[PDB]
Amino acid sequence: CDYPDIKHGGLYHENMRRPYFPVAVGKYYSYYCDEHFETPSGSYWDHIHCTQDGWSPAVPCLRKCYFPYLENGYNQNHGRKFVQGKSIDVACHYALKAQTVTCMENGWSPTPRCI
Amino acid sequence: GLADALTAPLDHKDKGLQSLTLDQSVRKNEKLKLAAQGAEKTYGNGDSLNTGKLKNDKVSRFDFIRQIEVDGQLITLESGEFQVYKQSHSALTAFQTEQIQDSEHSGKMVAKRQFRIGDIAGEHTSFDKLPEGGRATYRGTAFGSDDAGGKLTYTIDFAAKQGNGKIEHLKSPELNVDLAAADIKPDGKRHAVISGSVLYNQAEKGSYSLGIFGGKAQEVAGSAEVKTVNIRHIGLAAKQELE
Repeated sequence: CDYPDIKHGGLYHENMRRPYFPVAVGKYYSYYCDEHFETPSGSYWDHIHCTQDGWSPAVPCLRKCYFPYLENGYNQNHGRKFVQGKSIDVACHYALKAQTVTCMENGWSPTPRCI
Repeated sequence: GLADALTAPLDHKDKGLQSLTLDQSVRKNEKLKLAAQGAEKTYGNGDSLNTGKLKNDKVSRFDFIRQIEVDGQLITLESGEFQVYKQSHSALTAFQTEQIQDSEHSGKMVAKRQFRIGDIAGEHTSFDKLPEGGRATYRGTAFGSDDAGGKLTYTIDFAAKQGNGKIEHLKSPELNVDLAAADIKPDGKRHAVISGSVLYNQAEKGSYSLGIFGGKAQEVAGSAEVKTVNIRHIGLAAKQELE
């Protein structure tokens, strides 16, 4: 495994470790995820492992989307935290060209808003 | 001098290390609230931390809160205890998580204990300016979750440019490992570093990294990540006796 490129995060003590890549299988290092990102463990940091099939997890950092307050809609999901890939409906008081919103790598798509 | 370091500013008669830049302790756009002994300050990615006020060769403790500004509102992401071990030419920080943000609701905190090593800074020793022969032996402290009684012993052979150490007296047996022989390499800035494997029972359980500090490589500081039957992080700090 060569030095891990980690989208939306990175390895800890990067510069102490960098000089020793590529590394052998069985190796694993503590890494962190960027703001609006979390590891599959739920934390913003976990450990990445060097496996026959490359680095694992394959997606070390995932976007979390926070469900915003709906000015003119029902706020049952207000403050709720969702992981990259989920879709939801907006029970608007108003509306969304339009109605379902998904947590994308760049955030909510489309923007969850009534009117 | 807890409530000092947070309020008092760096004047420099203070014993070193005097300053410590917070990079891995605080994310880009996040805030780290430290408090202790009637004092309180906020940081601060890149912000400095007055360590000259803290005691040497000991762990300084502070209360902490990790937040993030979401729509003109600060949201707590984690809270617990912030630890700081200072030496003369080096120092490092650790985080003892006591509570983390709920996985479902942002505004609900959950009790979760996690320990990790943050920053590892100081007066980096130039790889190109390391001694040329001889062996320096470093004695110091190894600290993990709920345990700062660990003993660190590390030897460096400047001729072979290799290092090897040992961890002892940690309440958790699985943490008293050996720091296998590792090669000293130059940093991206040409700072002397050392990374190798960690062993328990003649068995690879993880890795460790050390930075060499002081113009005469008087100290070594870093961390170890050990696989146990329950992965644990260990803070490492050792120094070679003064002349």
